[PDB]
Order: sequence, then structure tokens, then C-alpha cells
Amino acid sequence: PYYAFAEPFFIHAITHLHVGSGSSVEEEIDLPFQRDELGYPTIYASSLKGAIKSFLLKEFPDKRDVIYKVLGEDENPEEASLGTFLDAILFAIPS
RNA sequence: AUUGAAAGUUCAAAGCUUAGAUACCCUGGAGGGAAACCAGACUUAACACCA
Repeated sequence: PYYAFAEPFFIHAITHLHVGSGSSVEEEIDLPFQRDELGYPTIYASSLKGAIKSFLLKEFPDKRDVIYKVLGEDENPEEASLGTFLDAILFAIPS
């Protein structure tokens, strides 16, 4: 029980997604999608956390303190955040 | 021909112990796969006349 809760989830792209890795030199796709250490599309947990946290701080203005906890205080860190995202593995892609 | 002569600050000793470069952070915002372009040009040859 190192982790209080563990919540796996699937991320279903409703519309098309663009999560960028910035411009590279070994790509011809100037705004590429975030790749993997194998070449598969990925969503870095920094991108997951940033999007979910920012979104959460707007849907739940009442529970702002609970989120500046587990996700992070976001202004002067002063403490590690209790939550943890894992880089989103590509499960299945429409081909 | 000197209150002189003679006498090794010598010996033993670990800068050791405890200690996470950790914490906060969306590769994002802006950007019209457009611009130009005739589905068009032309009858010929043989021929009985003419010659």
C-alpha cells in the first residue's frame, strides 16, 4: 500500500488529438506528435497532468485546495504533490 | 680560556558519522492547402464535272 489509490484509465480521443513534441531535426512533420522510446504515439504524463490539473482547477473551484494537494500547489511548490500520472501508452490506434 | 658540557616535543590517534538534486511546470499560443489554368482545334480524301 505505497499508493493510497491506483486508478488506471483509458483515454479515448473524441476528436483528433495533437500533443506535440516540438520541432525536431530527424522529422519531416514540423509539428509532430509525442513519440515513445519505441516510436509509438505517447502522451507524456507532464502533458496529461498539465491538461487535467488546469481543467480540474476550473470545473471544481470549490475543491481548489484538494487539487493544490494531490496535483500540486502550482505557485510556490513548498511540498511534493501526492498524485502521480504515468505516461499514456498507446493501447489501440485506428488504422 | 664563556653560570659551561650533555638532551630529537618524541610518542598513540581514519575529518569520521547522519543526509534522495528533491519540489512546482500541458511544447503552447497565432497561422484559410491555397493561387493561376477555355474540354478545346481542325475537316480531309476519293469522285463523276470542272479540267
